[PDB]
Amino acid sequence: SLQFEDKWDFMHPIVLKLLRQESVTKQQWFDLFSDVHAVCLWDDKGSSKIHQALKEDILEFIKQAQARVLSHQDDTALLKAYIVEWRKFFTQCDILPKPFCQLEVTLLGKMEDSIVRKLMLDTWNESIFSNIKNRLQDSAMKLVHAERLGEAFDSQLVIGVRESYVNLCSNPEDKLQIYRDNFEKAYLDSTERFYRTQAPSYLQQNGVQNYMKYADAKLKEEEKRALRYLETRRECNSVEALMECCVNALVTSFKETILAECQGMIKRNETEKLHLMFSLMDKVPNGIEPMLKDLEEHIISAGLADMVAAAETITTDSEKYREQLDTLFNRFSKLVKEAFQDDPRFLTARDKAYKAVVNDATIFKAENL
Repeated sequence: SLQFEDKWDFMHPIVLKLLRQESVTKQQWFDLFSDVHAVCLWDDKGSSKIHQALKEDILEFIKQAQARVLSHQDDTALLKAYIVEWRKFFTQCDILPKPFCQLEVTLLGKMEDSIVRKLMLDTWNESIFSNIKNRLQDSAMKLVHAERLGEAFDSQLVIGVRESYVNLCSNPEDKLQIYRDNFEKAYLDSTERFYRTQAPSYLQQNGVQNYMKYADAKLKEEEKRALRYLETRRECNSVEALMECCVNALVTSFKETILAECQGMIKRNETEKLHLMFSLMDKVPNGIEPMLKDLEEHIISAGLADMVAAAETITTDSEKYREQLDTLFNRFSKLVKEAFQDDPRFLTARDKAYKAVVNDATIFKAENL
């Protein structure tokens, strides 16, 4: 007695437990593999009957899951109920198709290549996700906005929506299409809208120095948030696109306001502030160039000032001048080391400026009387 009618009543309860994430013994699990194989082998209608009854079991569970989720009128409660269901269901999408491996090999067309897994995700999408996706996305974005303003929440509420967009896409050629066009797009737009409002206001209330600390902190905050909420598994450029958006809203949008303080900072030997400027400005295309120009100009001006003060006594004590210049080079070489970490670009600018100091001092002509 190895026909579908003889075995299904023993198989059905295990399928139910696997869909509901209920306790299954190792005996029940391996016997299900054995029963699928026995029915597909011995019953001429075995493969057909197992596929249809399993399809009915999948469809019935999703109809029950739909009732629980769709019973919540409140968007917040709808999101909470969707995530509770999704977390369990999505996990089971990697489990339920496993005993049905023997069934799949008997079907035409045959984890991502699984007929059963595809059926699970397609039915979930058709009955649950597709009808409420825009509401789930809007609620996810509102939670990220609330988190930015200081309100903590269960991260799974946002993660679950992202996972749904990534996994419930119909395009074979572009599995990340609905994720990019909808979730990633809404995340990037809301991020851009948040900082376009916050950043100029913070800058005006707190000044450039405090703004730099704010931008650096926000960039670190957003990077951590994006690594948690956005798609990272599929090795896509999602976090890099989010960072590009943040760098543009926080640094690039106020690049000239920031750069205008470089000269004053070099003059006052504000190494920690200059180091913060270099870290922020190096994220922007050619953001370092005006800092290099400010450094070069300040070295040359300092050199010129020394020669102007030394020229009158040069024939009697030129050794004092060469010592003052040696002191000048030691002072600026230190600045390049502390503020700019001896970066090859800042070293190039430092050498060019030192060469210019020596050339200008050589050609310098004292005022004739």
